[PDB]
Amino acid sequence: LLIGVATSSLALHAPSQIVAAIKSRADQLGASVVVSMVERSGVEACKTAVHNLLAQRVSGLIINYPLDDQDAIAVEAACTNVPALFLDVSDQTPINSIIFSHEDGTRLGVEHLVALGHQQIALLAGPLSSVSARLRLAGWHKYLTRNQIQPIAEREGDWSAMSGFQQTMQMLNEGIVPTAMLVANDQMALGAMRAITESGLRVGADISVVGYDDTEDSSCYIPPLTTIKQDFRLLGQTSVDRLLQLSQGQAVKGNQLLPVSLVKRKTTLAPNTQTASPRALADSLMQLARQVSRLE
Amino acid sequence: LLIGVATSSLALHAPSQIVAAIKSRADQLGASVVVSMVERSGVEACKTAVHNLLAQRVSGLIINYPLDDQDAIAVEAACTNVPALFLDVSDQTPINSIIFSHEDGTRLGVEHLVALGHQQIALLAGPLSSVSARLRLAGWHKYLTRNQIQPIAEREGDWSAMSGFQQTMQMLNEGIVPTAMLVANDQMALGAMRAITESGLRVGADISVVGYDDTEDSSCYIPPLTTIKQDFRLLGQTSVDRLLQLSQGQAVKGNQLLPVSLVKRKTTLAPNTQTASPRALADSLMQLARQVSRLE
Amino acid sequence: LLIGVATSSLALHAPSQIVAAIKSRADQLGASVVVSMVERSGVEACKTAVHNLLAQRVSGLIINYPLDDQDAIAVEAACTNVPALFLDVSDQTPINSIIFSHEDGTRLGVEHLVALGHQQIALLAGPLSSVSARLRLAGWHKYLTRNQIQPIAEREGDWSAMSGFQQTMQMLNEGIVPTAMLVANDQMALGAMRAITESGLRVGADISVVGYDDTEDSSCYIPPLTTIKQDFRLLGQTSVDRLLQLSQGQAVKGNQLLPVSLVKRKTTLAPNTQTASPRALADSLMQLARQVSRLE
Amino acid sequence: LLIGVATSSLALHAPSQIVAAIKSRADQLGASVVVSMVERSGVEACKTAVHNLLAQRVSGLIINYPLDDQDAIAVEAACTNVPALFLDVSDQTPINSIIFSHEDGTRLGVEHLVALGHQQIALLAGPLSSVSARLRLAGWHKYLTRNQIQPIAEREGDWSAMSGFQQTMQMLNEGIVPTAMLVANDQMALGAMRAITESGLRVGADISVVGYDDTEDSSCYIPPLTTIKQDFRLLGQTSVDRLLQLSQGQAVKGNQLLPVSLVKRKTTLAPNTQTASPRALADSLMQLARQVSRLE
Repeated sequence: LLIGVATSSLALHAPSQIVAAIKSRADQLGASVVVSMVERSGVEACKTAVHNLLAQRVSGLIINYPLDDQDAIAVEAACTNVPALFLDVSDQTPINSIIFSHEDGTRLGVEHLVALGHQQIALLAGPLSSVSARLRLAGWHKYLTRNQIQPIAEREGDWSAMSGFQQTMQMLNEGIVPTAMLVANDQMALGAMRAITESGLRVGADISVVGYDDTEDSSCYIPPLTTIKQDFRLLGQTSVDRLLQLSQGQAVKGNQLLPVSLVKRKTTLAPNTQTASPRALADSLMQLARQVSRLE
Repeated sequence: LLIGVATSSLALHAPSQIVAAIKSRADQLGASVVVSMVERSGVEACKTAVHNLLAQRVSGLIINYPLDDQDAIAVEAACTNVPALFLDVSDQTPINSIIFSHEDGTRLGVEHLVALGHQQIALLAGPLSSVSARLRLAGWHKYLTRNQIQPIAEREGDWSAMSGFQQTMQMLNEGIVPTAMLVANDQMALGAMRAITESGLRVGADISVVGYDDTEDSSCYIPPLTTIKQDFRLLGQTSVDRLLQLSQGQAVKGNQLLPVSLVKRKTTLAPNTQTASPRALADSLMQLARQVSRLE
Repeated sequence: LLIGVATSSLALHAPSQIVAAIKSRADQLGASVVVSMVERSGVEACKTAVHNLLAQRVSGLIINYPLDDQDAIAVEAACTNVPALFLDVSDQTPINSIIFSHEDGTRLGVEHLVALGHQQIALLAGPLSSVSARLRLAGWHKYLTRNQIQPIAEREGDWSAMSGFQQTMQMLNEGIVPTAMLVANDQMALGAMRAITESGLRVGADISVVGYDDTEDSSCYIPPLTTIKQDFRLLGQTSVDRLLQLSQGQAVKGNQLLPVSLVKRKTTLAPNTQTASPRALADSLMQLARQVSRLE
Repeated sequence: LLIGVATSSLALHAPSQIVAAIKSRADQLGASVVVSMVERSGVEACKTAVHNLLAQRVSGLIINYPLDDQDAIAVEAACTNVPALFLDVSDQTPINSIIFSHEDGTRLGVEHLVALGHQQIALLAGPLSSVSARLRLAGWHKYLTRNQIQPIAEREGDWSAMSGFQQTMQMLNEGIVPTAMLVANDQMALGAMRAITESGLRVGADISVVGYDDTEDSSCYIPPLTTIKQDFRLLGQTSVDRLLQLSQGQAVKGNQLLPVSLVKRKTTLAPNTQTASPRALADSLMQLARQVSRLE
């Protein structure tokens, strides 16, 4: 029948790619997706959509929206019969979740830099208002502090490439210069790198970066991103499918975790490979001088 | 009070930003929004999404998906009375379509590079199976031949960054070196930029790149992107606004054309052949100075 | 005797200085001041401060707190029975208040920049949750639109020096380089100045700045800041006296505007930036180049 | 419940930041703060302030004011039945005190100037009526003389910037030119910086300056200041936290010494030409760049 989705209200790549995916599995099964957008931020925001969908004679809610444990439980209580699958909650909460692995995404990342030798790492998290955002953060710690490393810089962006740009800009001007950054999403990485680059730094060779999501543009960032990929095509499938087993089968309740993996691209290198430029920056000042004279 | 939206399934940036704008205005004017995603298969798929929208008892429709005139005429028909505003057809198409000036954006893109002094212009458009991606291509022509120049090479991506990277690497790896490329959208320009930088070509100073759209991430594209900005918020207000009025008859029929703008950033410079410029030489220095800060 | 003061518990200097002057004038009169502090919320945070206060059996109340018109009416009523004088509200309110003229402050700042020939002016607003900041920006405008000028920058800070830095820096990175900025307080002005300076620009010559408070430090900011002086001492004496007479039966009640002025210092100059930049730029780059390499 | 505070009615940066950090913690605990202000006077103004807080019927007392020998002891004596916790006396004080390490603070500052290679050190001490001002100067000396160094000159300011400025201008027009100055507070270090800059000297490269406190603004002073950070956020919490213990019943007595650090920023460097300075040079290339930029 009709599967309803509650999602962003902001055009973020990860939430969009998962919708595109849900809508994609629905086709191969002859099912109809009817999407509802959740008013910017909140609890009573998801509720209105869950009312809106249950209303549109749907048969299964895929809550593609961030809710802290109490809220999630407070929203599945709203979807009455219409079974629900929470795609963004904690894998500890009492609903039918289907979360991506944060113990591993964080471990795989925290682990890559370290084996490369990095000990001066910085953390760039998404709004801590977001559960997944938070969990991603706790993981960062758990593992850095379990590999004997306490982060030199810990910031909070809002998923945007520009808050990723801004945040690294401010961090490097506060004086903190990590050899590696652990970023909570792929767009703040576009930004952290625009930040890193326009400082004289070389992403990888000077300041490394590992994103999270491996969203579509990522392979094409102008130093392609080493990321923690979260297969949204597989997520969309796995979910449409478990959703149907809630109503049209036996709700084998609990939470399922999808795997995650490190996509080694071109933004991570061992620290202090170092080129800082001695008579070299002089060399350059000198080359622009003659151009500067050629000017006037 | 229920805008029904037929939107693409493709997870491209521009259309999701438009959806966020249409829904923001939903929230503001008291109305509701229900989305039905069109798989990329013409009106056949579009009109079915129209049926499902029309089945949830939507007040009116916003069909935001590329309809080929004659397809547009048909999607419309299947919106049985219910008012339909078209966000992606031809202004030259006899239906109710609000459309960004395909004539302005292509003039500004061309006019920008001619004034900088480029004569060797390469064109990279989206999939010719799109009126916007045909109306854009025709547009680069009117003004290239007008300002007396024919495109040295022209390719076709699919709106994604990978297609930009590849087409440009092909043109580039085929012997063709343009000084400025006029790219259809912003995601694809992300990739032009990468094919440019991986061939030892500095985007901007060697091969300038002009995008189109100005999708939220564009300003953090490392060399921030110069682009034809198309305001998607304005689409969110004019469409929702007009949809509600439309829905209540009021003879404001046919196409309405919207403003465009050149958001100039760091990807367009005077060609490989000038000097550098007081503009390009000031930037060169400040990154050198910034390195001199850390240097010693 | 006892005059209870309800104040901002965030340590911004301007309000510290008013509480200080109330302590100063209550001392002259043989009176005691008791400061209750307000959490960062709205009216219920100021209201409870009134109850914390009222309870101490105070005879008058001075609300040194940004109330949003209607909320001033609410606190005015919570702390009734006892005479209440509001110091950070709008002159439009049906309460006893003592505000500093915003029309002047905003004109004086907008006019000194104009007589000097500034055309590209930027605006640094305080958090618009503040009725004061909210009012400073309106005039920046009223006098700028009445002088043929439109701001080419409109940013908001939270009053700290660091938010002043981030916003001036963000704007210069966005590409906007105004000849003068009209800042809303001296702290953001310090940061704006620290921003302009680390960009290679000159406070005064390349970018003038006009703060707004004439806080104690302003005299010693690197380029001694030219500000709109708000005399918190005259404010502390008049507010105390007016409360002690309201304490009695002496009305003369409603809204009362204290004057304000423009303290010329060093940050203001004309945009007569000597455009000289002779072929001397090259030779001078040259020396800096040798200079750079000498220590490496 | 209620904690009364006897603070300085002079509006200084740090004392205002503690009173805030006291409010913050008092908040988290369900404690209600009432502030009384102390006009500078011996044990006198403080005894009457104590009385006002006793009249207000408070649970405990936090005395945040510069109390001398038997001043602290008399003010304690008048604090009948309410426990008094002092924030500004000495160690060698038989009262419940809690202040930052002056042995550590002055040691780190000094030995930071001695590791960079200076020997010509200046002192801009605070007003000698403050116990900590005189403790801070004791420490400048103790460690100055243990590193075989002896200050070339020393000054007394009154904690404001205008005084640092004058005390610093005075010594500079007296022939005494130090390679570094150790200053009692950042507000005082601000004017010393104005003083140095105006005498044609480059703060940091000519006269390194080390403040003490790290009040909010410092991170944004022109050359951002190197300071002995004193965390008022902990003084505020430990004070309120301990204050209630002493009256809860867990009699936790005597003085407690909170740790301190040095925040290295941009006002300290080594003194020299075979230094030629990296930030000095860098500030110059961006000034040059911002001069080439306007070459059109």
